[PDB]
Amino acid sequence: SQITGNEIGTHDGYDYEFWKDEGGYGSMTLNSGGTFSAEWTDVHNILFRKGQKFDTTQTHQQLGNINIDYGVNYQPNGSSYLAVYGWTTDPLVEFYIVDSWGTWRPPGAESKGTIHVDGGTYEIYETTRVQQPSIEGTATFQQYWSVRTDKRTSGTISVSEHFHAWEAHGMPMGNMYEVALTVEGWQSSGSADVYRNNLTIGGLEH
Repeated sequence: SQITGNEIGTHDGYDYEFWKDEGGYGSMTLNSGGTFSAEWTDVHNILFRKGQKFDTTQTHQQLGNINIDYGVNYQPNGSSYLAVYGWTTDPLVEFYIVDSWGTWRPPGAESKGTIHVDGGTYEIYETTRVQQPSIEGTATFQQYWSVRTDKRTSGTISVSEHFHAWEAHGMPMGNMYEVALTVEGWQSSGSADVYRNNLTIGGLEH
């Protein structure tokens, strides 16, 4: 139990964040590179993540091919997501590429289509967030989703391929603000040991 309250910073080359709203408790331990362990108990909403933040001057095409090689001993007890999460600006977009989840597969919307990638099948969704918190304050923005049809807890997530498919399905993306492997908990308890999380751009460390 190293971090037990809202905190944002950098650790061993990765931008990390612990975030929760009121209720229950959570613990995050930062390990080498993109790795970390997380534990949560009776929370309303909690997010643990490690990844990379950007200056917001480049589209994902300008950055290059973004990949995350990961592995998580994922043990949620209730609702939870294992996903690559992040944001773009201009337009402001919050996004999730979900590989596993707890008791509920997100996001409750009508699928806009599929994406075959990294040996799996993902369904694409888009939802609107009205006057909700964001990296730019209270705002109304779109939330994009790629959600695997079956659960997976290791492998490579070809992030750029999801981004290209969202744009091809008419869901535009702004300049990149953040991309990070994330474990989210909702009205639940759980544990997740992210023992591998290697984020590369064009094959190189950011």
